[PDB]
Amino acid sequence: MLTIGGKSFQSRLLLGTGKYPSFDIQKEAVAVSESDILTFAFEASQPNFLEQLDLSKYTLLPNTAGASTAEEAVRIARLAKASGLCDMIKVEVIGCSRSLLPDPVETLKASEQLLEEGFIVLPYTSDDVVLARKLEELGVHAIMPGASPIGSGQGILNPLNLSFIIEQAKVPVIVDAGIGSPKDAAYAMELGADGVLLNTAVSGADDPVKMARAMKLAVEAGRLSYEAGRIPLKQYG
Amino acid sequence: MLTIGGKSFQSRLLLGTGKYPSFDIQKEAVAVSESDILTFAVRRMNIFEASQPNFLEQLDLSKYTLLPNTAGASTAEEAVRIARLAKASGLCDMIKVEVIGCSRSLLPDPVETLKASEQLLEEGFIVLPYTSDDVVLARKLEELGVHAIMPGASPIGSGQGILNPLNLSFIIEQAKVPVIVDAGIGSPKDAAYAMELGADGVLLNTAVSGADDPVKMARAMKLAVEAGRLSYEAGRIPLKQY
Amino acid sequence: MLTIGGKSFQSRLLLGTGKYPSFDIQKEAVAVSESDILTFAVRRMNIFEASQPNFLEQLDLSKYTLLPNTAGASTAEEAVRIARLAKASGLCDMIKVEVIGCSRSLLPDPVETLKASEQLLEEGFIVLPYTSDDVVLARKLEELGVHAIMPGASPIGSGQGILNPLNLSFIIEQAKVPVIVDAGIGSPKDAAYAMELGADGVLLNTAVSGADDPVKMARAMKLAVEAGRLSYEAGRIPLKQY
Amino acid sequence: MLTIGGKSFQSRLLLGTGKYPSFDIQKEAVAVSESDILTFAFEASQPNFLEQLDLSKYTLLPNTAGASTAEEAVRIARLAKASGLCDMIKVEVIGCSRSLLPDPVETLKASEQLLEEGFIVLPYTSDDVVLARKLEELGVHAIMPGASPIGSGQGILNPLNLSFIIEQAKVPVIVDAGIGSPKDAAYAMELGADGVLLNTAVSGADDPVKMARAMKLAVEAGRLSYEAGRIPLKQYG
Amino acid sequence: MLQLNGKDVKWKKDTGTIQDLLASYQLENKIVIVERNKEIIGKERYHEVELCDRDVIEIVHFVGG
Amino acid sequence: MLQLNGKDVKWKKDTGTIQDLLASYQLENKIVIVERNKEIIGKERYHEVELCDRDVIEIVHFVGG
Amino acid sequence: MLQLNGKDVKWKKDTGTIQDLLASYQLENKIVIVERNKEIIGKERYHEVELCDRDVIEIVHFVG
Amino acid sequence: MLQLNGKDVKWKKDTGTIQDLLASYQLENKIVIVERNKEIIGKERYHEVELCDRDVIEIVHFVG
Repeated sequence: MLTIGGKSFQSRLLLGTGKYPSFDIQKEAVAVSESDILTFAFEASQPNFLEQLDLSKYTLLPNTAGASTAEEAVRIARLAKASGLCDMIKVEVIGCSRSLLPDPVETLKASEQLLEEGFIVLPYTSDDVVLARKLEELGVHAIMPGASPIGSGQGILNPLNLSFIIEQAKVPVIVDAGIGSPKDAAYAMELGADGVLLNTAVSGADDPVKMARAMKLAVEAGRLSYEAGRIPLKQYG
Repeated sequence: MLTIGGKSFQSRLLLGTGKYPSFDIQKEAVAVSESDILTFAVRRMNIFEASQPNFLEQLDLSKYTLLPNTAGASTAEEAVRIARLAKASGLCDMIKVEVIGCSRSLLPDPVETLKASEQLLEEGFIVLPYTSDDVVLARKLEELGVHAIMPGASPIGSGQGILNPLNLSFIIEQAKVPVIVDAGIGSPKDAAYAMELGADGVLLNTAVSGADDPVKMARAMKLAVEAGRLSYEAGRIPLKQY
Repeated sequence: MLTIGGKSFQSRLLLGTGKYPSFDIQKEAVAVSESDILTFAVRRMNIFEASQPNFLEQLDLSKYTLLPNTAGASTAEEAVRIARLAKASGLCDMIKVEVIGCSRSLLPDPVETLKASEQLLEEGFIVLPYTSDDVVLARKLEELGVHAIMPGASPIGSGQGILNPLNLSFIIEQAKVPVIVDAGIGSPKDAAYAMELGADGVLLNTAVSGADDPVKMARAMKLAVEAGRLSYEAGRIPLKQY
Repeated sequence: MLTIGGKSFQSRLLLGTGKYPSFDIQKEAVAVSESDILTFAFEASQPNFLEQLDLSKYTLLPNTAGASTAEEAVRIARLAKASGLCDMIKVEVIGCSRSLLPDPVETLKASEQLLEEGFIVLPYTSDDVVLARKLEELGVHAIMPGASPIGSGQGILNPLNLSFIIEQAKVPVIVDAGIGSPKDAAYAMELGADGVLLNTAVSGADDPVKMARAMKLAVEAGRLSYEAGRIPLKQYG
Repeated sequence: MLQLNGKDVKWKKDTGTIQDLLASYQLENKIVIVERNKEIIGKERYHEVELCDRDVIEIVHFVGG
Repeated sequence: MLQLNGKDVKWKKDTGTIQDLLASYQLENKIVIVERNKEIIGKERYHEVELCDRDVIEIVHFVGG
Repeated sequence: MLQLNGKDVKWKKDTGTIQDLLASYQLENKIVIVERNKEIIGKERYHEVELCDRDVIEIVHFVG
Repeated sequence: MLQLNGKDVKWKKDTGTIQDLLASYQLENKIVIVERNKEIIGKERYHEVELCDRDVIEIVHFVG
């Protein structure tokens, strides 16, 4: 199975929790997903989804979502363990106002000092074939390259680069950032991905419930192709 | 609910039966696919040779609808003589009209497919042309009163996926009988994608046939189709530009 | 040396004349393109209106070969009546056979283009069909004894470049008269690419027409074509896989 | 014009000198290119091309080609200025035996310490939108992202990513690594590139002479499109 | 009384020739193709083919493609 | 003397029926379609259509596509 | 009298702990995280950590 | 007696400079770069820099 930091999960789908149209839908989409692993990030009373939720059956994936500095990030990480519900981090250094793409220096730097204080680290990175390696070359128990930019579902804008990532790494690889439909989810697994993390496609779907189920199938299908066989691209003279 | 010629099919996936490594895997891949509708070809029965198993003779006919095809006919007349034969079988009403025009590409001859289509219609067939994906041509076949339009994604057994979404989309968008995408499909990737452009269904052979673990793959395509169709009804996030 | 109907053209680029921002730029873009061969259309002369400039009436005819087309004909008969008219002009021998079949896509009707092609051949035209890129269909047009095959890259004025190399390549590879790629081309990118799959030449209109600096672009395509053709004869490094 | 470190060059084509079939051809391809700017990297007598060459009309672009460490690289750089013919560096940290792709940490680190001792630096990088910025954010007078891996002419495997690079940077951008034909050369310029550096396509052509001329046109054509206008991709419902 | 490019125009006088007609509409110095009752008319025959008055002309020309 | 799927086979006896024929070649328990002088023969008529001996059969069946 | 979330504010009856502080704000039962003097303060230490009245507490919630 | 390019080697007549060293190898006119004691040594200093006989010189050429 997919196994990260020595615990395993039968679903190679990781689903996010941001920006759904309603709790009634987020709640439903999450079940229909069959996910285990979900990422999280004075006023007036409202429900909070995490405290309407059994905490045995899932495996929480906090992120550092809102930091620019590996400083600002290190806090959201230690701020996490203060709750004492989590024991796994997603490293996310948004640096570009326009694209929301990982910052190679802070994402790397931050990954080092979280790894000292016994954290389970899986960073968000690019597709610099090497930048994968580098992060992993300092004890990282899962490398998380991004297929496209975040908010826009453009899928794997570059296989090859990520197809390399797969061949060279010894821990698990999970594509996140920018999947748009199953078509994209399933493409990841076929080049050898161990899993797909995705928010926007589901949340923004206008039937996140359905689209949840569809992604849930997609990852499987994809993983089964790779699982064995696959017709070669046929050439002609 | 995929519905061709007034009959409905709960599985949007149509699976072919050609060129599997053994019958014991073709039988098993077909089950796992959950298909209804499987396509067969018509060759001369091998009379003077020796007792050789036949897959449809195995086939539990109560679980499948047959979709005989024209593969082998190089002209329309040939194509018809095969549809006439398949129908005398008493076991099938639909016909997949297939006039391969190019021996290297295996891409259909448009004028022949048009010709055998309109004959077969006169003869009361549920006619589903295998076509190229020339947009105007799809429409033309449609205007014959064909029961499904069935454009290739890329060439047959040439596992290239959807090579021209833009055309397939013109085809989907103008259609008034269902568009089953057939021919090309290499990965679930592709099957899925076809569904996500609103193809009415997918017919596929080689990608399971030749996947060297065909059952594992058949499951895989079973799901890719479901996956696509679902994230088609769901409506999905656009592509942000910059 | 691009050679169509027994006459040769030193410029592999054919340029259209429709829809430029002003005559003073169309005249200048045409020069800069270094074209020989420019396509025109046939409409009714605007008799009862008022004295309005005409581009061919400007045109220094000593520098250009004309390639009238069929644009406007929705059926073959219409298409022919235009080729007959263009020829009575005394100024052109070639004919671009264009039967747009879809008002939204502007993709050609295959059965009409086939029909008007074989008529015009009987009537002694140098006939260059605008076709879709259905591979078998290209061959069919060719078997008529057409003088060039002219597949679209993507739809007209729909600046999408080569959407299906694979087909264009089947077309290039089987051809026995020259394949001018026309329709689609958005960037020099595209023009170049067509040449690099061994297209015999490129015809293009909108990408210069509507490039909002048309002259600058015309130069640009002039070069992209040269660039492609050259890195076609040169032979080029393959794509390493891994 | 294209202007790097305060000197300008009328050709936005930079051509490499590696792996031609013969000197007689390399010599000819280089002229036919119209390049200005060419990159360079006990036995028995043979000609050396650089010392059969006038050194006024060109602008030499040494690279650190053979280093794994920014250490090993720093030398090939200072080893350069010892010849006293050059005054411009290409930063190149090959790290992957399989792809030959830039090493984000050494390529960056090395770029800093070459920039102290008054070097003109233009590094080879990826297409990590940010990794461009980062390199440039420490005084780099031209950023050199790679369209594909090196030896294999796969062209711009990702616009968007590099199309971003263009929008965000203030110095010049030159695509190198992996161009295959004019088609690819010209695509670069259209998204706003200031130039293309390329070896393999020309050297390996089997008519490097012709292919030299073709690239020479391509870059121009490409640059002219962008120069003004360009038909939008037409949409349909 | 003619059918000129589909409009029904009154033609000035009793007799006439394809040339006379192009003249009156100022098309003598313009490339145009003329058809008369579905018959295409070569320029070298204008002066010569007679306007059997009350009948069918289409005047036509090249325009940008 | 028959033309069976293109080969010219000798047919054992004086008279016969499409059924007799399938029997002798062991095809009685197999889905096949039979045509006789370009005429397609429905299974419910075998026992009944007579082998006007010296004449043309094609035996045919479904096979994988 | 404590630094509180962007504002400057009063604290009634002097002696007190963090547990108390969330009592006056209506989120004793809810979800929260709280930081006294750029040092993070957690759920399990709620009775035990006393306000040295004048200091910096940053309270947060989980939002989309 | 000097370190020379992977090998250990003799140097005839004791007193000498770098200029001299390239004289015995046949590349006095060619293209070369040379490094004495992990310190780089250039063209313009050729007469002026004397061999302290026992030490490390790395000579290089420009190759494709």
